[PDB]
Amino acid sequence: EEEEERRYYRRKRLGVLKNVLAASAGGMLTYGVYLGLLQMQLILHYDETYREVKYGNMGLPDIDSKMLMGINVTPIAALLYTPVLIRFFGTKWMMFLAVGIYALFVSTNYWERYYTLVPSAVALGMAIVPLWASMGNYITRMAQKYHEYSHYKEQDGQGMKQRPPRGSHAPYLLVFQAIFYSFFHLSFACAQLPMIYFLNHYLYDLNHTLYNVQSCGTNSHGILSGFNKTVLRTLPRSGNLIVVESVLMAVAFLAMLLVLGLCGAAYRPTEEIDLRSVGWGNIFQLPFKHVRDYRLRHLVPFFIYSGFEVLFACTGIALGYGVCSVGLERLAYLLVAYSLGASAASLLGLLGLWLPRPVPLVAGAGVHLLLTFILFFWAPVPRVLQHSWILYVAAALWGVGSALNKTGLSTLLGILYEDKERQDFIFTIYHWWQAVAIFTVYLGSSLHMKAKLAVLLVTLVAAAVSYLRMEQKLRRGVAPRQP
Amino acid sequence: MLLVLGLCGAAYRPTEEIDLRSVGWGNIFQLPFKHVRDYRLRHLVPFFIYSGFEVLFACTGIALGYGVCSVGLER
Amino acid sequence: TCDAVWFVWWVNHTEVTIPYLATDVTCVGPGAHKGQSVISLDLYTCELDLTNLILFSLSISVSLFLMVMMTASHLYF
Ligand SMILES: *[C@@H]1O[C@H](CO)[C@@H](O[C@@H]2O[C@H](CO)[C@@H](O)[C@H](O)[C@H]2NC(C)=O)[C@H](O)[C@H]1NC(C)=O
Ligand SMILES: *[C@@H]1O[C@H](CO)[C@@H](O)[C@H](O)[C@H]1NC(C)=O
Repeated sequence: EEEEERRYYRRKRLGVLKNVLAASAGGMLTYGVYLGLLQMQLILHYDETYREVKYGNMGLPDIDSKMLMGINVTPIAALLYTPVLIRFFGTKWMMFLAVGIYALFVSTNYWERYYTLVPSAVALGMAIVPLWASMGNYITRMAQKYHEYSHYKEQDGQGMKQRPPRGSHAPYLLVFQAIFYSFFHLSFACAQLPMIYFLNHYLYDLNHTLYNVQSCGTNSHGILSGFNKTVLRTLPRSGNLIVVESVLMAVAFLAMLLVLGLCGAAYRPTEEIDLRSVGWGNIFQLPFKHVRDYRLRHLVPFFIYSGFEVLFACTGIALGYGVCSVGLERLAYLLVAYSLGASAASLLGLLGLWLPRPVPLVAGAGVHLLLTFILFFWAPVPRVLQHSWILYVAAALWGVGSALNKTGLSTLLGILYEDKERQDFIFTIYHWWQAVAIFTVYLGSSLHMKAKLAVLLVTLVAAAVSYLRMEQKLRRGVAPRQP
Repeated sequence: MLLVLGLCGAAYRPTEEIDLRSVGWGNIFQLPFKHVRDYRLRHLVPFFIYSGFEVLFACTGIALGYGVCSVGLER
Repeated sequence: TCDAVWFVWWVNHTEVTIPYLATDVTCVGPGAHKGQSVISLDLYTCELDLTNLILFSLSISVSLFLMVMMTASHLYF
């Protein structure tokens, strides 16, 4: 009897595929609801009318600043407690804890007070890094399990009992990472649905809210230097706000429940008791001992640039250039165009599989670089509605570059390290450095310009990637050993 | 600065220098990070934090917090 | 402002002779609500009977309960 094992392995492969799909869907849904709520709060809490009639003597800007601080600073302390937490709960349970903390943060925006928003922001900043760490580790582990299942089904006795792939799981990991990043980028588009369906119809034209903007673009001198005091024409009824927040809470609840139920268990407690053979007095120092690795000293600038570029695409293009010609009427449209461009770039990078590994990466390092040039010389006049497709195509190309960069980084990190602990540590370091870059951009706000720093960082990243490639081809043969 | 430079001489003994160079540069950067596993540090670190807190509270908290009430910047 | 929301309601449904109710008694603020007449005012800004706190409390309780239940299920296998 051989058809029984065939059907068993096919069902296991289908289960792995649907688990990856459900994990990606839940991650993108919670990221989208979080981004939408954050954008709605940032737009609604920047006006004298709403702040003075709903709260007044409550310190709303102070609350917003404290929330931003607790979100952008706490990841630093989150690094110190993420390895033991991700290895104590598990690879999937960490995602559930993270989406639960995200739902808690979404719920804490109902009453909107200090003692309920500060701890929620602290928890969100504490869980933002372990969320991405567990997500990447789970994606890589499920891709490796898919590959070894397929290779054990097609090769029974030819496949070794230990270490099957030998670096042959790239076509099976890239296909999963492509759809994962496509969903993660469509999350940015889904985040703009509440603003379009409820917030885009309550703000007046740009003739009054974009009046004190004498110069923008290259002469930014800050995130938002010139801007009107109010932005809402009419005040939204509490019924609409409460119903849209209830819809957001319900969709976050659905995302969390689909993450919890449609994932099952892919941990194998044998791996748990094998990991417990290492101890707790060494796991706290393992990521600090992996600093002596040679590839990290050149991949860290790559991660810092990834964080810088994602935070510049989230704010620098929408609030720096897309706000000049058009006001807040077409900001969500610019974001959805960026999201569609990134989703197309996901499949574009998926198509580039026959070529070797470091082909699109440096290619990306050029394309958006060209955009940087366009972001350095060209400066759009704010008080004219002459050209609108230039911002659209710029956002599309920047999203393409960002998505291909992200998928190439993830594929490189998945193919460079294959051990479970190795992948966990690499993803933890990557996400810690991404959070550090986010915090640096947060501190780098209200500055003159951030394009020169961007081009310097991307040049250093291209140089470091070329150096790492040319030294890996010459067979350096260096790797740390900390079992 | 001149009395520190001149009235000190030299108490290094280059033999100790060449003995310290036998350790290397790729390990001295991690030695203080490896001494975290020491048992006495995990209990002496709060002592140091309190020392810093109390010296900065004596520099500012008593002069600019209590000594400024009754008398101004005269005393 | 909404600080005395029922005041904004009191001018809407009450039969008391108040002349010049739509052109003379105006609003000094705040911001976009300057020059507004008191009779043409309707402010749903302030939350009504405290159901927002009930909903928030229920949501955080459901979230923490699901978290605790799933952690206990993972601990108990
Ligand atoms: C924000 O926009 C409002 C208009 O929407 C500006 O108010 C105008 O101010 C000028 C300057 O004196 C007056 O001549 C206009 O009559 C005002 N318009 C009104 C009252 O509708 C306001 O100055 C802007 N503020 C900032 C900081 O840009
Ligand atoms: C309102 O904005 C439009 C945008 O094209 C402009 O054409 C029009 O002149 C503006 N109206 C003013 C400034 O009164």
